[PDB]
Formats: sequence, structure tokens, C-alpha cells
Amino acid sequence: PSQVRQNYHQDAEAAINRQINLELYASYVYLSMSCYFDRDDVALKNFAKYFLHQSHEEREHAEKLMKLQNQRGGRIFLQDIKKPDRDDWESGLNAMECALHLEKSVNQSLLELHKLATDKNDPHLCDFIETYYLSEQVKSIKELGDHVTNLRKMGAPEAGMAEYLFDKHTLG
Amino acid sequence: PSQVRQNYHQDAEAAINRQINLELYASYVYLSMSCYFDRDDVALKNFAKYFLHQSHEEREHAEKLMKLQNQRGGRIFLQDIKKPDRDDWESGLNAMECALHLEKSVNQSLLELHKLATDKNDPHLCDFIETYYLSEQVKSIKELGDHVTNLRKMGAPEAGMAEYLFDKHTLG
Amino acid sequence: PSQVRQNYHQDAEAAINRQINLELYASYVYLSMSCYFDRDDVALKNFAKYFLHQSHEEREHAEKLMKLQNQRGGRIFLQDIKKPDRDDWESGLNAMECALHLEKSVNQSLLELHKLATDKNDPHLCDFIETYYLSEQVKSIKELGDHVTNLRKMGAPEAGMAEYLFDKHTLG
Amino acid sequence: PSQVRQNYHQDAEAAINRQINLELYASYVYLSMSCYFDRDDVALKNFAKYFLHQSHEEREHAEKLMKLQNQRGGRIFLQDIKKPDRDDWESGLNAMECALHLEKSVNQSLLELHKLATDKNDPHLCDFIETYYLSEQVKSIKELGDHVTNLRKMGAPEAGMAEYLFDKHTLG
Amino acid sequence: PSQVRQNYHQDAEAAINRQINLELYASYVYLSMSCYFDRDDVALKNFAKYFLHQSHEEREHAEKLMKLQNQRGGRIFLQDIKKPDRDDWESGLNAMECALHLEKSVNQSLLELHKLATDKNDPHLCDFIETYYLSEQVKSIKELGDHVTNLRKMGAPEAGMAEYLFDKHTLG
Amino acid sequence: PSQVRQNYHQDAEAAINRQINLELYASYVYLSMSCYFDRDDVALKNFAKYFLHQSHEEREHAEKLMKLQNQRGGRIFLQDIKKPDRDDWESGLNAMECALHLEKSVNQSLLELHKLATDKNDPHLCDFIETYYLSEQVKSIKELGDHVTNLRKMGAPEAGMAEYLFDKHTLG
Ligand SMILES: [Fe+3]
Ligand SMILES: [Fe+3]
Ligand SMILES: [Fe+3]
Ligand SMILES: [Fe+3]
Ligand SMILES: [Fe+3]
Ligand SMILES: [Fe+3]
Repeated sequence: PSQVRQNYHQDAEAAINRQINLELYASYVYLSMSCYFDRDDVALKNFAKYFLHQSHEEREHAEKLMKLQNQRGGRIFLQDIKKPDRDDWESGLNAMECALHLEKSVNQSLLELHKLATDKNDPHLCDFIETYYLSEQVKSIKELGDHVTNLRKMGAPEAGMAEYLFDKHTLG
Repeated sequence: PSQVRQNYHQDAEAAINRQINLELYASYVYLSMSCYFDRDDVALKNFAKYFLHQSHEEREHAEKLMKLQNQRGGRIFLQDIKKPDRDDWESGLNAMECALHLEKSVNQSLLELHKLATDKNDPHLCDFIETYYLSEQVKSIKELGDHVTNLRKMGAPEAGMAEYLFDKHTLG
Repeated sequence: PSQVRQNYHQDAEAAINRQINLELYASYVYLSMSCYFDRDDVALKNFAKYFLHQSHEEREHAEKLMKLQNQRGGRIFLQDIKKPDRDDWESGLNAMECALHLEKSVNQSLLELHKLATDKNDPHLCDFIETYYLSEQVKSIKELGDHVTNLRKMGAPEAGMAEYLFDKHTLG
Repeated sequence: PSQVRQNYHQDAEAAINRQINLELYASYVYLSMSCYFDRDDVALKNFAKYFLHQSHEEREHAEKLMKLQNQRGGRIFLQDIKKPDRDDWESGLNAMECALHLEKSVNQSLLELHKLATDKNDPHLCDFIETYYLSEQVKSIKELGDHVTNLRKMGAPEAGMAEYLFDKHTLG
Repeated sequence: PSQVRQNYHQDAEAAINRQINLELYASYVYLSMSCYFDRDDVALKNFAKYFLHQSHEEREHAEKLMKLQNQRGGRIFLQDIKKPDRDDWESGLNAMECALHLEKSVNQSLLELHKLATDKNDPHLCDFIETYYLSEQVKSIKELGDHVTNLRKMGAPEAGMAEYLFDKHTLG
Repeated sequence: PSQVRQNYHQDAEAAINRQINLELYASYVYLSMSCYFDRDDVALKNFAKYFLHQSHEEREHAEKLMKLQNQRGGRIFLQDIKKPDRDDWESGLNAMECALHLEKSVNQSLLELHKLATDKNDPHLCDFIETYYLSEQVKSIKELGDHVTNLRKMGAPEAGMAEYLFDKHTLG
């Protein structure tokens, strides 16, 4: 074993490698949304800015899980990063609704990982997930729900001034 | 009697204890409106800010009446603070119309208290109500009437951009 | 259900609404103690200052629980705020001993709420209670015990200089 | 066609989408090298810093090609990002020699893309590749050759002080 | 019982007194290592500085456990501090390997204490150990493993320039 | 012998190792007094501050004797640090009287060590004890005698305001 390794089960080492690939895939989906809003037939620059910011945040989450795996004396194994489900994201409203669905699937995976660390009696790993990951997911899910509510009430997508004025006043 | 007590009738001491409970109840109604606009299915953050500010102002009015009762040598007696009439406030327009009705009922109670101090020949108590309470109620009632007029003219609640743009330009 | 709701049981939503009413009641008891020390027949101004500070801290605790209920997608329901047990608090020593009893009853309710979140497997709710509530209650209970010990040793209430010199040197 | 499109052949649009996937793959290989030097059985922190810097530079190259494709009125199509050839990189010398081989394969692909733009008479695309890509590759290839020369002369890998003192004096 | 005591079992009070003696013993072992590197026949001043810093950190850990025992209303009982296993520590490499073994034995004792607080349902005591002790031990164990790896690769102890150049470049 | 050793007798080397253990024991007794005044049933915070300061001063005296032993080319040998005589120190007056007795026993040991260095003709060792130790002990003994005199005249321990007002005005 590694000279530093203590109280660190092989099931937890394997589950951390699965979470690293999921954060890298989330970063790639947000990059694809950012490219779509910069097309000349779409042209919404504060929507493009917003999704490029989310893409860089998800890469930082991934690089912080790699640091934890080396600190406990586990070994990192990388896999393929699969392509997104779509190339064309249809509208400002539909992109926000797709992002809300993604963030809820990442939160479900983190809750399953906390349950495994609890069953293996790893208190350091439980505290790391609570402190750096769970409170950030709850904050992101609430912001995306508030954006979907306002866009639906203004009459997006059919009311043509709706996505233009939301790009200026909320995302500006 | 208290060693400080002079020209202070027992009817006025009892009427001051009734006004203290009414300001505490007004503060609780504005807190309930502030919580409603922060729901994920409502999401109007400048409406939530506005009503939380009114809730803190009404508590200051209450604490200033307690100071007056101790200065004249009367004795404070507290009662229950009853719950608001509603949990769901329906829209931005309906909440402003409920607040206009509340502020007019607080003003009516203050006018009845000035009439009692006039009949008992208490000039210090008449001047305190004129200086700190009557000119603040007239200013608050006029502001709420101007907000109701603008929201009705923009087409709230059915015109979906109306409450969104009023939250940005008047309450911002 | 709310579009944001995930891993949030209806028993926990109901227990959070009970804790909100208990913090609002604690805030009202400290306001009643602050009024008592400002009477002309009592006249202890640093005792009055101390309890008005505790009353404002307990309102902030309440408003922070309302924010958590809206973030997880639950619904806030308000009740009556009942009046305190007393209008006259007898002395500086007796008021500190009543406050020590109140803070221990609020801590017991928070420990029962952490036990319920543990049984329902809600790690986000467990961490919120640990981080913002449990370490503040332990710190408040120790300060109140140290004030009761010093006042009893100086000979309060019968030694008339005791509460006067404690108001100047500890609460000043 | 797009309303902005002028002098932009479909073969060049397809070749730009192939270069975008190659820069994203280069960024992933440098991230895998950075993780290796942070293991407790390797522990070379200025080697880890150096490769994390190269990984972030290659992502910026990719995001700048996406901007060019939208400016000329072409359409971006993403593919899978394949995993690196290795998980264990053996030594400081072997990692520098693998990086020199990678940078020469990226330069060969850029030279083939300039030849295609020359044959299609696209002067704007020729100038973009010359100005932002060709002079950066020649500078990177020369730096990596100088690092390999010094490490071989000091006696790496078998002379144990060689990689330690190069980490302190050249990469510090 | 103490007037402040709530939810605090006598087994946990006894286990906290055992951890206080273990941190005081760790502080004494690091002081003995610091004296050894200041001998005229050893003369390594950055090694002496490094171990004197660790000795002062372990005393702060002890004094913070005493504060917790008084806050929960338990009673402190002191024992003898036993002498270290050695007076002569042989080399820079052997001292780092002895320190790595000590830090892993302190971490094992803290994990046994978290398991006891979990079984007694003491959430305040669980959070204190997680927040102030577990993340500091994991960070210290990883640093000591990286120092042992570099010293072995440079050829310590037999390669006479190895401990001299590590004292200048890593501990400087 | 050590290459630096000159005019340094083996009896003096052995007497310096005995004085090192006595300063470490004095530091441990003052730490036990500091913990006692922070109990919730005692609660005297300027008494707790005062004794924690004395505990840190006695550790500095010990670390300065270790430096002298290495400078003259002698060898340090550590022993057990025995536990204090008491866990409960009864009052502010009784703790000051115990500290006065301790400081006089440390001074007696230093006078016996100066007499031995005089008999062995070691002028450097005589000057070190005069310059750094003898004038500090005479100053500490006089301060403790003045504190005992004032506490006895104010009526401590039975006059309950005595230790409270001395904590505020002399130790503040
Ligand atoms: Fe994430
Ligand atoms: Fe008012
Ligand atoms: Fe509270
Ligand atoms: Fe490149
Ligand atoms: Fe420690
Ligand atoms: Fe001393």
C-alpha cells in the first residue's frame, strides 16, 4: 500500500474516480451551450457569458477531487469524456431547463457517495463532501429554478422581447 | 404611584399598551409578505427586499412607544401577537393593495389616541404623536397609492412583463 | 412538488416550522426583560442594553431558518407568538437564571431536530444545524453560567452594591 | 447559408472541427502528467505546476478556434475526447520526451491546414493560422528540446540528485 | 452536576482526558528531536527550526482540548508526561521516518474518539473533532511522506551532500 | 570529548540536566492553575490569563538552558515530567500563596548551582546564571508577596467582592 494510506477503503477509491469523470462531462455540456448563444442567428451575449462561467467552475470541482485522491494515497484512473446529447439547444428557456436537470443528476451521485462513506466509517471523507460540494449544489439548483420561473412568466419563447430583456436585466 | 408620574391619566396608559400590540402585529404581516416573494415559484427579489424593510421600521415604532411609557412612569403589559390572515399573497399588485389597507387602519388608531390626549389635557403626549407618528403615516399612504396606480396602468397581474419591469425600475 | 425539491421529507419540513415559532418566542421574552431594567424604580442601563442585544440575535436566527425552508422547496406556515410568563422579573440575578433555563430548552429542541435528519438520511440538513446553531448555543450557555456564578459570590440580591458594580465592570 | 458567410469552403469548416478535438485531447494529456508528479511516491511540485500551466494554455487555443468558426458563419460539431495512452509516466525525463513528441504532432496538423487554405484561396484563414498558432508551436518545441538536453547531461534518471536540482533551479 | 452540563456522557469526558496527555507527549518528542540537530557534531539548523515549530503546534492542540472540557462542564485530570524512546536520533532521514509513525498513531486515537461520540449521539463533539483535528492530521501525514520520498531518492544518509542540500532548498 | 569542550566539568553538565527538568515541572504547575480559574463554578478570567502567561515564561527558561548545554559541548538527557500536587486550587489567595512557595524553591536550586560553578572555577557559567536567572527570580518573588498582602487586607477569601475587584483593578 501507499506509505500515507489509513482508514481508506477500495470501494471509496473507485467511487471517487467515477465522480471525477462526471464533473469533466458536466464542464463539456456547458461549453457546448456557450458556443450556441454566440451563433449569428442566435446572438445572445450575456447567455453565452453565463454558461462559459459554469463550464470553468465544473473543471475546478474536478481538479479538487484529484487533489483529495492523492492526499489519502489512492490512484487516479481516467476514462473517455463522452460528447453532449445535442449540438442545437433551441432557445434560452430550453437551455435553462436542460441545465436544471443536469445539476439535479450531479447532486444525486454526491448523496450516494456520502451514504457509502457513512457505511465504511470514513469521517474525513464525509466532512469533505459536506463542506465543499453539498451546499454548492443546493445554491445552484435554486438559482436555475428562479430563472426558469421568470422566463415562463414573461412569455418566452414566443414573446420575442422576453429573452432580449432578460439578457439585459438579469444576466447583464 | 411612580416618583416621576405627573399629569398622566390611567386611560392614556391603557391606550398606549393597545398601540404597542398593533405595531408588533403590523411588523409580523410584513415579514409574511417578504417570505412569499422569495419562493422558487414566485422569485421577485426587489419585492422581497421592500417588505423586509417595512417589517424592521414597524418594530422600531413599537420600541419607541415602550420608551415613552417608562419615561412618564406608566407600566408595560404585553399580549399575544396573532398570526396574519393569509399565507399565500397571490401577486405583486394584491400585496400592495393589502399593505395600503393595513397602513390606513394604523393611522385611524393614532387619530383616536390624539383625541383622547386632547380631552385629558396632556400637551406632552399630543406633541409626541404629532412629531413622530402622524407625518410618517401620511408619507407611507401616498407612496403605496402611487405604486398601486402604476401597476394597474401597466396591466398587472395578467400582462406578465409588468411585475418583472416594475421590480427592476421602481424597486431596484 | 416544487421543481427544486430533492431528498427533503415532510416530517423535516414540519419540524423546521416548529423551530421558527420557538426562536420568535425567545426574541419576545428578551424584549420583556429589557423593558423591566429601564423602569425608574429599577434603573440598570447596562442590564437593559445586554438583553436588547439578545432579542435582536434571536430574530436573525428565525429569519435564517425561513431562508433554508425556501431553498429546499418547503412551505412556511406561521402561528401565534404567545406572551411571556412574567411582566416583573424581580432582580438582575433572577433574570440571568431565567435566561439560562430558556437557552437550555432551545438547545434540547435543536438536538431532537438533528436526530430526525440523521434517521431520514438528509446530510445537507445535518451540516446546516451543526455549522450555524449547535456551537452558538454551547457558547451562550457557558457565558450565562459564568454571570450567575459571579453575581451569587458578590452577594446579590441582598448586598445592594453587587448589581450596581457588576453593571459597571462586566456589562459596561 | 448563414447571412455572414463569404469565401468559406466546406472542406475548411470540416478541418477546423478536427483541429478543435486535437487541442482538447492535448489539454487532457497534460492534466494526466500533472496528477502523476503530485503522488506521495513521486513528490516533484515544480514539475506538477509546469504541466498544469500547459494544460490551461491548450484549452485557450481550443476556445479561440470555436470563436473563428462562429465569426466566418460555419457550425461547430463536438466529438468524444479519448483517454491518454498511460496512467504512469515513469520519470521527469520520460514525461519531457513524451511532451516533445505531442507538440510536434500538433504542429504537423496545423501545417496541413495552412496548405488547404492556400489551395482554396482563403487569405483571412491563412493569416489567422500564421499570427496566432505557428510562432507559438516553434517557441514551445525549442523550450522542450533544451529541457531534455540538460536532464540527459546531468545524468537523469539514475543520478538521484538530477531531477531534484532541476526542479529547484530551472522550474522554480 | 455542573449547571452547564447537557448531553455529555462520562465515557467521552474520560476519553478527552486521555487525548490531552497524548498531545503533551507528542510535543515533548518533537522538542527532543530539535535539541539533537543543534549538537556541534550534527549542526543542521533548518532541521532544528522545523522540529521546534512542530513542538509548539502540538501544545496549542492540547490547550484547545482543555478549553472544550471546561465549555461542556467536564473536569480536567492531569497525569505524568513520559520521556521519549531515544536521546540520539541517528540522521535526518531516520528522524522524518520516526515523526511519520508518531502522526499516524495520533490520527488512530482521534478516529476511535469520533466513533465513541457517534455511538453516544453527541453531534457537537463529532463536529468539533471533524473541523479542528481530522483535516490537520491528513495534511501533516502527506507532507512527511513527501520529505521521506525525496531524502531516499537523493541517497541519504550515505551520500553526504544529500541532507546538506535538502536543509538548504526544502527546509530553508 | 566534543571538539568545542573547554573548562567544563562533568558535575556541572549533570546539574544543568537537573535544572532543565525543574523548569519544565514549574511550567506544568502553572498550566494546571490556569485551567482551574476557567471552570464555570469559578469564572475569574484575569486570574486565568495571569497564570497562562507564567506557564509560557517558564518554558522559555528551559529552552535557554538546552542552548547553553549544546554551546559548551555537553549532552542533554530528558526525564519524566511528574504531575502537580493538586487538581483543585481552592481560591485566588491560596493559588498566589502556592506560587510564592514554588518560586522560592526554584531560586534555592539556582543558588546551589552558582556555588558549584564557583568551586570548579567556571567564570562563563557563573556570569550566565547571574545575568539571565538570579535578577528575574528576585523580581517575581517581590511581585507575588505584594499580591498576597493586598488580597489578605481586602478580606479574601470570605469577603466575596475581594477577588472580583482585585481581578478587575490589579490583573485587568
Ligand atoms: Fe460540481
Ligand atoms: Fe407605525
Ligand atoms: Fe437561537
Ligand atoms: Fe495549441
Ligand atoms: Fe495534534
Ligand atoms: Fe525560571
